[PDB]
Parts: sequence; C-alpha cells; structure tokens
Amino acid sequence: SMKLDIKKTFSNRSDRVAGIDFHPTEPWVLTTLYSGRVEIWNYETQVEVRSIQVTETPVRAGKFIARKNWIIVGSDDFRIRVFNYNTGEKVVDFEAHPDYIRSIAVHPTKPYVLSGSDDLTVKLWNWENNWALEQTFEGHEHFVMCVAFNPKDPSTFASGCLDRTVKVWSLGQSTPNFTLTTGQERGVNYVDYYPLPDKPYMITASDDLTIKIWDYQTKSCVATLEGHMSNVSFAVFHPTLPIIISGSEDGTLKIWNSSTYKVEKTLNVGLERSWCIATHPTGRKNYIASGFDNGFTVLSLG
Repeated sequence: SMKLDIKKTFSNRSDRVAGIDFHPTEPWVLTTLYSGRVEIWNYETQVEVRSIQVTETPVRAGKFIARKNWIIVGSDDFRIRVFNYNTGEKVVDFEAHPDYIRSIAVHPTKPYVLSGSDDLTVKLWNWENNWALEQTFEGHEHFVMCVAFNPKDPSTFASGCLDRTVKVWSLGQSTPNFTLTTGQERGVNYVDYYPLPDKPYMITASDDLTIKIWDYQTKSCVATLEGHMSNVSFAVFHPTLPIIISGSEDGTLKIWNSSTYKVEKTLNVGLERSWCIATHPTGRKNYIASGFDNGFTVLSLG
C-alpha cells in the first residue's frame, strides 16, 4: 500500500493545452496547444526537448509512438501529422476526416492508429501499409470524442460519443460488440479502461457533471461519482494506484478512491479550466499530467 503524497514535479505556462501524453521510457511529456504549437518537455530536467509550429489551428490530439520515435497529432484543419521527435522531420501529413479530430489512440503491438472525429466515425490507419485507411467504424450519431484500446485485449476498443453512448468494437468487425447507453444526457466526453484484470471496468465523463464506472461484462453501471461543478473533461483510472483522476472546467482536478469512490483530494492547480490528462503508462513515480487553459502540470502522486 502507498500513501498519497502529491508533489508538483514540473509546471509550465502556455496557451491552452488540448492534448497531453507521457513517453514510456524517456522522462518526457508531449503537449498539443490550441495555438497550433506542440511541445515536448523533459519534466525531470525541466528542459524543452522540441517544439513545432504544426499548424495555425488548434491541435486537439497528440500521442507518442515511442517505438518509432514519433509523435502523432491531429488538428482542427482535419489533418493527421506525424513527426520524428529526434530530427523534427515530418513523416506524413494527410487529411484524415472531413471534420475535427477529437482523439487519437495507438495500438500497443500492431502498427495501428485510431482517430475519432466530429464526422461521426472512428478510422483505423496502418503505418506499415503507407498509412492506409483499413477500416471506418460507423454507427455513432454525434461527434466521437474519445477512443481507447482495451489494454487487456487491444483487438477491441471503446469510443465515447456525444450521442450519449460508448460503443465497443472489434478490429475487422463492422458492427459494435455492444453499445452502452450512459444516461449522461449531455453525451460522453471521455472513456477509459481499468488496466488490471481483476475488474472489467470502464469509466466515462460528461458535461452533465457525472463520472460513471461501467462493467463491460454485465453492461451495468457500477457507480456514479459526483462532485464536479462544471463540465467534466476527463476521468481515468491510475495504472498502478487505486485511484481515479478527473478534471473539469470548474478548474479542479479530483482524486477519487477507486474502491470506495470517495473524493480524496480536490486540487486547484491555478491554471483555470482543465482539459486533458495523461498517466505514465508504467506508473513511473506515479506521474500524472493535465493540460489547462494556461499550461500544464506534472505531479508525482506518491
């Protein structure tokens, strides 16, 4: 067991941060900004590794593809771009959807990337097939806000949608395995998987102020977490600690106990609205990072 002991590792002021991600083996965080800029920071030495003026439009989605030394970003010009973060070379640059890109997910073992879009679809791209579009998942009836592979079975993934559903799909299958009606009448902003095999759980966040935990075997709602006072931008399970982290346009991060679902901490990090979240994939120092209107902060949770 490990006690909560929150330490501010690194904080950096900037334009609004829309996407944020951890590098799995370097002490780096990637941020994608509403200004069209993206930055990689070493949060342990507090040194900027690289910055790129990618576009003039907001860059909403960004992920490391560490095993190719890439970052992949999606922006409101409808385009996916890939950059080598060691050289700055632009690897590819294509219009992926005819509308905004909301979310990007990277398959852990196969050369697949998912993009969720306001065009009501999720699309699957294969970078070992010249970034071919291998599948478009159709069936949602509003903007697809968030996509996430099941870490315990990456042949499936979940899409959260403003049509108030989460759909779980299988690669190569045109119809979803199942559709969760969330009861979150304002729609689903975010979806995330519980990482460990002891619970088949998922978590959703909504503008209706609720965070809901779902059992994807029983398709039932396990718990509803209330406490935020404005739109909940995200909610995720921590990969190694028994906690949930959420962030809201009310300016706060909340840390919840993942067994009792009681709020343990409410943090005003002082950067106004909270928009995005990342956790270190292997729990290194239990790092988390969140992007806000006015920058991002990296915290060690214990």
